[PDB]
Amino acid sequence: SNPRLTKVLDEMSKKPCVNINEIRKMIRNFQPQFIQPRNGNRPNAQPRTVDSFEWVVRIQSTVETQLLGATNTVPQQTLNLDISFTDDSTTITPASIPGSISMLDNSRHIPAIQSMIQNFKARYLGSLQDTAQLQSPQYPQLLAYLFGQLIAIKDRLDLFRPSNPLSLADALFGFTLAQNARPRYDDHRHAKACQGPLVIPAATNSDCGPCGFVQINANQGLTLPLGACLFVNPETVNDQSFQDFLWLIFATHHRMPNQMQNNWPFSLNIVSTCAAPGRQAPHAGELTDERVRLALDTGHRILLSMFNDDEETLRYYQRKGIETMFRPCCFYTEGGLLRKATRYVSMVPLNGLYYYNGATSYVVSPIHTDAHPGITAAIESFVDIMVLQAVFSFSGPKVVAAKVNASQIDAAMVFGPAVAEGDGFVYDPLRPAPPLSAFYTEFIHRPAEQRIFQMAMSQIYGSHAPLIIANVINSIHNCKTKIVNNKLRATFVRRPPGAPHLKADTAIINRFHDPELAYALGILADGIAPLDGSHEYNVLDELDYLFNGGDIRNCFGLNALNTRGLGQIVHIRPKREPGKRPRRGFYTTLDGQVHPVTQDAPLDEIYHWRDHGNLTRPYSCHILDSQGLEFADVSNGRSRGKILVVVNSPLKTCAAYQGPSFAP
Amino acid sequence: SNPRLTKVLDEMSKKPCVNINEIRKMIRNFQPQFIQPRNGNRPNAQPRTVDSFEWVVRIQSTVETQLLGATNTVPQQTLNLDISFTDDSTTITPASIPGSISMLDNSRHIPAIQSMIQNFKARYLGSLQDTAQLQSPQYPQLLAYLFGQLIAIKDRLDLFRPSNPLSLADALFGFTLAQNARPRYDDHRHAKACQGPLVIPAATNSDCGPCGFVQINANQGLTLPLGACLFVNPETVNDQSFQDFLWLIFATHHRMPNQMQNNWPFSLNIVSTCAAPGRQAPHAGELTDERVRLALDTGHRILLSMFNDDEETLRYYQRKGIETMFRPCCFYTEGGLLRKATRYVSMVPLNGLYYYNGATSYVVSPIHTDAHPGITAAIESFVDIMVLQAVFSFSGPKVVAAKVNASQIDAAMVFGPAVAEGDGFVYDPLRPAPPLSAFYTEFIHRPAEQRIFQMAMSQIYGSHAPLIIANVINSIHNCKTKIVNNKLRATFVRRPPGAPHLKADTAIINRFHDPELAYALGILADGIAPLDGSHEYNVLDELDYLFNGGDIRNCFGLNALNTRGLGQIVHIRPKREPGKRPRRGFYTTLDGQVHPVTQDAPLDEIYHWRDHGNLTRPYSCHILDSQGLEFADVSNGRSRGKILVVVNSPLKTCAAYQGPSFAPK
Amino acid sequence: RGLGQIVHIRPKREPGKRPRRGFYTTLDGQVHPVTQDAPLDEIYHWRDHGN
Repeated sequence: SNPRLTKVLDEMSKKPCVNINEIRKMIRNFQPQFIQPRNGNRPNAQPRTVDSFEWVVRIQSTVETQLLGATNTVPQQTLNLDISFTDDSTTITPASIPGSISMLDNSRHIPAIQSMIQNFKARYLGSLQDTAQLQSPQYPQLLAYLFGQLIAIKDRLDLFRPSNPLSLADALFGFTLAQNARPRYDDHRHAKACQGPLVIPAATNSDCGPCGFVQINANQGLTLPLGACLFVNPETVNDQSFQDFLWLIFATHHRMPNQMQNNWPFSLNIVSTCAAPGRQAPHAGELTDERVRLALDTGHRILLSMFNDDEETLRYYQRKGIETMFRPCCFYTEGGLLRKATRYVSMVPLNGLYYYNGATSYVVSPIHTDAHPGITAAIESFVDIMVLQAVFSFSGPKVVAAKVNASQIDAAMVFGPAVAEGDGFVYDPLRPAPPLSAFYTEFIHRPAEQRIFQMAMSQIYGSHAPLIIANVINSIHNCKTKIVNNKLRATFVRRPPGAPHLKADTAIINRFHDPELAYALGILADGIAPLDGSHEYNVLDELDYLFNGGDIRNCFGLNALNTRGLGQIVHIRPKREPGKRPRRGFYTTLDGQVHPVTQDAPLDEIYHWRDHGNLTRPYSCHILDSQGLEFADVSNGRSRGKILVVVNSPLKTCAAYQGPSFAP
Repeated sequence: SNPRLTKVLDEMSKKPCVNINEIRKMIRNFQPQFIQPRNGNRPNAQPRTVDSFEWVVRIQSTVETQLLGATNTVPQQTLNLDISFTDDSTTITPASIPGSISMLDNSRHIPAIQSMIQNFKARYLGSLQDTAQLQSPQYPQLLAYLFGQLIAIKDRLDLFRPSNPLSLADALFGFTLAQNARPRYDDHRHAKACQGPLVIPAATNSDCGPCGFVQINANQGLTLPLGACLFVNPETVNDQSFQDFLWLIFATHHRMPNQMQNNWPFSLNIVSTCAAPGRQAPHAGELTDERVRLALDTGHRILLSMFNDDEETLRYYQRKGIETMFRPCCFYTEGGLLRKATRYVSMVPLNGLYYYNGATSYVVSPIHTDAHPGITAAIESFVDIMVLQAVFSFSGPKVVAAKVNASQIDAAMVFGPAVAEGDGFVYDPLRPAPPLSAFYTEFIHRPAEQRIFQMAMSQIYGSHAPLIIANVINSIHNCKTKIVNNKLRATFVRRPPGAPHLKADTAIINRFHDPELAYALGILADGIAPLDGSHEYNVLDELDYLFNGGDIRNCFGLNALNTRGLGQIVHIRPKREPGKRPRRGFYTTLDGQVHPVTQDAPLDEIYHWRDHGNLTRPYSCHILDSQGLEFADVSNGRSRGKILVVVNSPLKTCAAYQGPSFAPK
Repeated sequence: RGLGQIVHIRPKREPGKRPRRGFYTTLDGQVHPVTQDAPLDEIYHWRDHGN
């Protein structure tokens, strides 16, 4: 029955959204150019240890406009797309909704191991089907997350050359570290890595490395352990690469903080027909780069085999393991609201039965072979948040304010027609800041946003979308972040103490980054026009639409002339239309400051705003409402000019501007 | 087939009653102007411990009448409301009726709990996958009641600022106490609170603050304990404020009377997936004001999540809990009993399965942060007691009198006009007094004082009406309070156990406080008409309306001149029947005497009633019967003038004089 | 003399389109607004010369 939603769904159906594969393909070979700290500049020589948690790899992107039929030269602006580079956070949470985490079927694994046991004349108890079903289900999720974390550590330590590196393994096993010193790759305030050299478990009778080992003997009882069992052919257990991979995972799991080493035990047990090779813990430098590369390759082979040869869920989990190191930064004052609310992945302890006799599918382009896995992982997350922003900002800007007299009056007290009546919330500042979860949970579950978010995600991903939708719904439904009134200043990574209060104390909780990036990527874009090419503005009507609550970002003429004209091109005067009592026209800004307009004056003397060229804050919600105003031009018919805009971003993809929208 | 009933229903439809949000909006945010003991004056400095159970914040409000034609000016009266603010009382009873208490639905606590118990649970107890055995009763009531009691403690300490203060936590726990001495607060004759310093329970293996703890891990076992289980993520259990909130709730639960403590055990116990954080047992000065406030906030969030995010019943139980220590104080010498029979909330021992992960909602102004919640709870109660008053009085005063050698079979004698046949009972005095539940129940079941109650409460509260209604009815059914021959003297909290005696040995059992407040607040009011503006009065007819079974309060034409010179205005003569027979006339007062009138004489020495000003007892039944009177006038005019009454009260609500009523036009 | 407890001012009770708030402008420029029901004595509070 809703017309607007039907129109949007029809348009989305007619113009399909860009498949994820293009976005993956267009980043596999991207060479970063800037590794400066977010705030300052790179010092002469790199430090010896990753300490300043402010570094960022900057994907520069430039936009400059021109006023056709004029001699004005607007300075070029800069779409600063920042990727956090040294900062640790957690993306694991044991809390799932029904579709959040699935159970990979053990259809092709049980028969093979059954036949193996029968062939080697091992006396087992009970048909393996029911014992598999009840004793040990099949959740290999964890072992991919650790792999992603390892790749992320490698990438981080690679980009930031710490002036005398050792190796992937020498900075990971903590050789020559004081009992209180932190690992080289992660040494700064509020890190998330256990400190000191990691300690190998004691050498027991039978060991295939850092995990237990059980061999199957002809005419001999066989009993499985309690964790996960990975049957392998004897040709592999004696391989160097396999054991090196196993050791690397073990090391990565004993470095994550102490308290998650007792909730997600890294339990595994290799089973085969060899003689227990025993653990051979590498001690001195003996894991050269080529050996580590082989280890990673064999490891990915085993992982892909465990996932029923899916390579899509595996890629998703491997990525979700990486954001723990690489995150996409915000581009607004009150940021860290969307990313902080969509990061968690529901998980279950690792257990079940596996079988690997030989690889079957040859993944051409795995994650770990990309030019820089961190960037590739971060960009996919950026896409997720972009779509989420698109769905959220479907019916307004969703403001939240801190008015002291909050109880005395209800909502819609201050926000005029601009903020859709129903999306403005307030809270008195006497109490602590509310929980963002409260607002977002109510936002997501409305039918209008649900029925569109589902379609968008399905178009982007496909058969594998439902996992992502369920997981994001869970995460947003489970977030502890508060809407703190402070500001971020957009020149840091973590909120600095003593920062000033927000603008008008009104946080806006849709924005995460400019929609021009979404347009370029070819993904769903919110109701903002794409500043792409030639435009034909008309300052009068354009300006009039602004004072009805519209976003200034949709007004090209004003932004172009913000300080080069508009003091000699347009005037503002009260409306004298009827014969009734004359009234002083007034307009209300965001903070409820009713502004009167008595004597007609040049526009620049009535309203002001900073000139960011043509990249202004999209949803700034400048003018809530205005009544009784007229706009007359005082230039001899040169207020309807044309402008040109060029956006040569380096992350443009095939579907340049073919993505859907709301206001084409 | 009841003209009065249909007329009143139509009227109430015409002018809807003000829903409670206006009352909350008005009262939420004013501080009391002055707090003093009910009888006397406050001392120079407050003592160490609240020990006199009379301190009461009061709310002045006056009436001034003004008119020309009288001899001298009329002195003003002081209609002030009081709040008990110190004395304790029980409010929790085990009885029940259909709607008295309801069980919430665990339709959004079972999915998550099952999905979190299926995975992290040793793979040798079998797969559960049934989602049908997790069906324990959901009764998360008592938690809110304890929360309310805690808020009440905080407020009572704040209002009556004692000389040497202590941290709310320190006062509540009471580390530096004596062997069996009372807590720093609530130390007086009527105080009922477990004395002595509070004792932390034990040093067991699995501790998580005051309550039990069970974990679900592979190398463990799982067995849900019997009480309530609050399944939370490992993130919050290791938090700080949450632990403090648990300690606070436990602390307030062990100060209830020992017997009531045994009845309703504190059976909460938490289950999670991480190592048990040992009990902290704060002492000396660990908890402080801001930390306590943070704990309160998180506790409120927890409780809201437990209530299926209802927040209207949550506020109800929280109010009812805070009502054990604040409550309106009656205003009539009768003894202030109408409240005592409406104060009970049914309850059952807490139980169920609860999961808590986030917020799911944000309430702009919860009760616990509104500048002295005690006052707002007390007034939220008063705004219901007044409605009950209005409904009972819908028929008549409903007196109960005492006569010697009354028939111990039936106690229903007709008293005359102004008292309908149903009401107006009688009882022998020398035997124990009646139970006062043998009248109210009979009152609120008739289909005239029922539908009115239904619609009025519906308009006041809306959807969450039934619960209140049902509950109050239950309170009436089992109330042990009894009628007594004594007075409150208007400067007491409880009857002084001496020998106060009734003026007429009778008791009017349907008046609690002056209806003027009811009119001002916009709630329903009956009978008595409002007095705020100019009025046309006809003594020659108003007085006639009086002697045929009225009450003076409606007759504001008389009180103005009661002793300002009504004497030489009107005469009463027996009767001037020009025919059958010249008989003489008489009137009967509330007592038995029937002193008669024979000749013309000034009115001032035939009735001669006490003059309060323009605020007389509304249901006093000054005259019951009178036959054969004329009320001649003795001055041309001078009995058809005007009068102006101004009443200004600080609690004027938003819609003050736009509420329903059915007082004579 | 007591106009306070005689009349209240409230923003508006429009039963339909939108609950917006109201304000008044004095001879100076300031446009201080009114949001809730409140006594008149503290919203305007003009100097009293008599009649």
